[PDB]
Amino acid sequence: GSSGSSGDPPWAPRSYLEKVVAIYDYTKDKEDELSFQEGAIIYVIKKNDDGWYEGVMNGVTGLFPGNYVESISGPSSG
Repeated sequence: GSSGSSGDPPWAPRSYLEKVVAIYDYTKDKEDELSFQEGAIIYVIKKNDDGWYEGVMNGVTGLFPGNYVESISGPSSG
């Protein structure tokens, strides 16, 4: 529970690791993966060994490659 503005949707997880916003179009192949478009806030919750983190999007969860996304919240100044 951070300190500030608390505006999150019901389909979004109350708790998560960090926040990310898709920058490129990524069409999932199987339900296992996640499909999103350039401009989707994916709440990262898990991060596999390789570039693959698990997050919830529009209620639908799925694994996506940590390449078509860009970190906007974290220790990285950007």
